Amino acid sequence: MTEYKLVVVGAGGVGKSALTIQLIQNHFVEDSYRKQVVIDGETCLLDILDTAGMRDQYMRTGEGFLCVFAINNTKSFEDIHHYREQIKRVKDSEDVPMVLVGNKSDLPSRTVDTKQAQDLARSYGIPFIETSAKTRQRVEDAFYTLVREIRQYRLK
Ligand SMILES: NC1CCN(C2CCN(c3ncc4cc3C(=O)N([C@H]3CC[C@@H](N)CC3)CCCCCN3/C(=N/S4(=O)=O)Sc4c(Cl)ccc(O)c43)CC2)CC1
Ligand SMILES: Nc1nc2c(ncn2[C@@H]2O[C@H](COP(=O)(O)OP(=O)(O)NP(=O)(O)O)[C@@H](O)[C@H]2O)c(=O)[nH]1
Ligand SMILES: [Co+2]
Ligand SMILES: [Co+2]
Ligand SMILES: [Mg+2]
Repeated sequence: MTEYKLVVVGAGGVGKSALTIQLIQNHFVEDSYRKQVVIDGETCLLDILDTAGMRDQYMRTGEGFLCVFAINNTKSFEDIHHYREQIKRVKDSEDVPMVLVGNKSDLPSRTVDTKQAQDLARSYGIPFIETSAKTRQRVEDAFYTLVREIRQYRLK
């Protein structure tokens, strides 16, 4: 049974922990969690690390990264450059499985346009998904897309 190490990264308060607990407990609220899931007929064990805003070690061990910003926090969006740069430096590769996640999609105070984030994700060559840990909207899609990015990378 294939095991995938997933790391959730992003600035303080963007909802890294809320996203992880929504995937695990299906509830809106340890730093590591495990969950066996079936994606495209293949069984796998997701091993998920929740981080703070061991850094080089988790960036080396992580197979895929959820780079999370909050749609109401422009600094958290700008700071994605910093998380993507540190990951690429440690992995010594311009190709690392990553998904850009715009969290708090439920909130009315949006300061980052969906279009702005989509264009950035297109510049990075990674998927972009808007999520809400509060309503569970696209939370599975974000983690499962990341597992699909790791599998596609493993066929390279
Ligand atoms: N509020 C903050 C509290 C502190 N958290 C940090 C706590 C220390 N962190 C660790 N970072 C990496 C390692 C172990 C620990 C680290 O010492 N821990 C300890 C686990 C037990 C206690 N809560 C103390 C933290 C975090 C769990 C490590 C789980 C195994 N692991 C890894 N082990 S590790 O490389 O030896 S890497 C890894 C990856 Cl990339 C994916 C999935 C994984 O399960 C994984 C990073 C997160 C971040 C959130
Ligand atoms: N409205 C809304 N609030 C959310 C959402 N996700 C998280 N929050 C809230 O945002 C705050 C920070 O969430 P948290 O999960 O702790 O974020 P974090 O990125 O893990 N924080 P830290 O870096 O300190 O560990 C909490 O008040 C949490 O309830 C969401 O999708 N929508
Ligand atoms: Co509760
Ligand atoms: Co830089
Ligand atoms: Mg947290």
